[PDB]
Amino acid sequence: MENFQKVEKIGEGTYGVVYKARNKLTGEVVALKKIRSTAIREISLLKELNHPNIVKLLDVIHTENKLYLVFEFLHQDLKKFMDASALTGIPLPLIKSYLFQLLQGLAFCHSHRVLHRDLKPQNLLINTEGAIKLADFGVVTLWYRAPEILLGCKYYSTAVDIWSLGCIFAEMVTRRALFPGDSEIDQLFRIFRTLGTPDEVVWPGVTSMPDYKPSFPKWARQDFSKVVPPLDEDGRSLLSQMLHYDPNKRISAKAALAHPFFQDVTKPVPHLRL
Ligand SMILES: O=C(NC1CCNCC1)c1n[nH]cc1NC(=O)c1c(F)cccc1F
Repeated sequence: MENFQKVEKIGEGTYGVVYKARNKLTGEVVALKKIRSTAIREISLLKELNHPNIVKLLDVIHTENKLYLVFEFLHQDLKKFMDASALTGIPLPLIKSYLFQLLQGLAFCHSHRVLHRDLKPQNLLINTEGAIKLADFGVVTLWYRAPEILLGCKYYSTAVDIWSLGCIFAEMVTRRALFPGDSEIDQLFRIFRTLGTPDEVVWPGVTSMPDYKPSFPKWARQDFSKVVPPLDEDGRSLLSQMLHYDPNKRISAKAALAHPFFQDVTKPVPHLRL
């Protein structure tokens, strides 16, 4: 650890604190995450999970009851970029590029049986080159939580990452969070109010979930044309498939990459003021 000079705190978190730091020897600038035997083994599995859309884990330093994760440094995250593009909105071809890249990242993880589990704009990092990458592989924000997690499914699938990414896609488009819940039930009920209270028709097995209550109010569903205007039909079609209640019907990352929405995908560069 002494092998690094701290430059500035870049953020806190549930797990640990994140610093911008400099390798005292190499000069390399990195993000250094400080963590307050099976965790060590799953961490070391992460070191092999290399992809251009996954923040590169450079090193894992286990010392004196402290754990340091050394990551490649990126200058900006999607949360701040959204905030900064608020007045004008992220241009659609850039939204589409970011979505496509994240779908590639997810198709990679998922094929290796790795789930992210906690996707959110704050953990999506961006560079000047137009690249976007997944970070922080798993108050706590519930806004991107899939409904099967909220309903108490213990053994949820890669589908939960697709739900979170749908939520982020919608938010880039509208410049407002899709389901800004401030408690588990508020999060659940905000989802129901927009997508309709789920039942056995749309999600077989739903009424048998651990936290499902027959007393849930019964809201009718709303049309996507109301949800994410002025996203085109291809985009609204893809979003509706990323937000299917049933995790088994929800589109996979790999099938999403084939959706017609991406027929004209390109890689624009964002304008970033560092
Ligand atoms: O936070 C990072 N960069 C910020 C720099 C300041 N401008 C904003 C971007 C970062 N660069 N490389 C990895 C990073 N962060 C993480 O891996 C990370 C995270 F994104 C969220 C939680 C924990 C964590 F370790």
